[PDB]
Amino acid sequence: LQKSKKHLTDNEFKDPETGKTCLLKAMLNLHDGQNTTIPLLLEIARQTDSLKELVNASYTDSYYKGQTALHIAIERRNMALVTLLVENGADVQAAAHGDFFKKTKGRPGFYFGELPLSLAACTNQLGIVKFLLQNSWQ
Amino acid sequence: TADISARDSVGNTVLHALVEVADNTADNTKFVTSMYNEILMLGAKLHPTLKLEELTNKKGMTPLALAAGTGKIGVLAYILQREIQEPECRHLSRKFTEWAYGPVHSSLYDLSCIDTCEKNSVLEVIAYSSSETPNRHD
Repeated sequence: LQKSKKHLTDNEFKDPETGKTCLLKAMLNLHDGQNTTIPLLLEIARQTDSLKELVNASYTDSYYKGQTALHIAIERRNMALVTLLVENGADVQAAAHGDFFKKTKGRPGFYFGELPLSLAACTNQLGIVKFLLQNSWQ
Repeated sequence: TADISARDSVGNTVLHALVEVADNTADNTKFVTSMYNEILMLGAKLHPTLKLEELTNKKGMTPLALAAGTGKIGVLAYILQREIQEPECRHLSRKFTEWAYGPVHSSLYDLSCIDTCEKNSVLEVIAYSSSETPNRHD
């Protein structure tokens, strides 16, 4: 890809009608606190520009809408991972109001508050919520 | 070697025999429910391509429907809530997990022969039970 322009190239490669970029999918299919691609894809994104579109890439459908990579970071317990995302220009004011994050017993979604600060709070992640408020620039 | 398919004069395999021996006590339920796992592990470890619970006896009753009919509730609780967590013994898991976000998780129980098998479904064998089947109402 570094031989190519990468701009539309990877924006077309993400899964149709779901907005699943390489970083989001890397965190759902990780294991025991690592995938070995999540640093790597961010290494690709700091040499090849447009990292800010990658970390802040959220789903497109109205059923997973707004769930950035950071929501998956908090939830899956890897407190060291979420350090890298906020460092690497990831959004923390991301609003995930799809339909899995509303109040409906059809498709029984889990409502956490539509802010990653509230996901950690509702998840028994107190060391992480403390980190969300003393984290670097953002 | 011992043939794990323990067909006898009455037709009861080892799993059948382990249903017929139960008593719905705590010491016995704690025991027999465990033993199925290792017999099932070993049946999947030493003789694959033969799931052992579909086998029947002379009267034509699976160990599932033999526990449904003979009043074995803790035995039946195991075989229905069976959740084996290890590869190459996992197809025999009866209670799967289709997802788990935070505390929420969608258990994915199988309706193999609870309803609509060619004979002796668990609901039939409980509902269409005679009168003195112990624990019938529980």
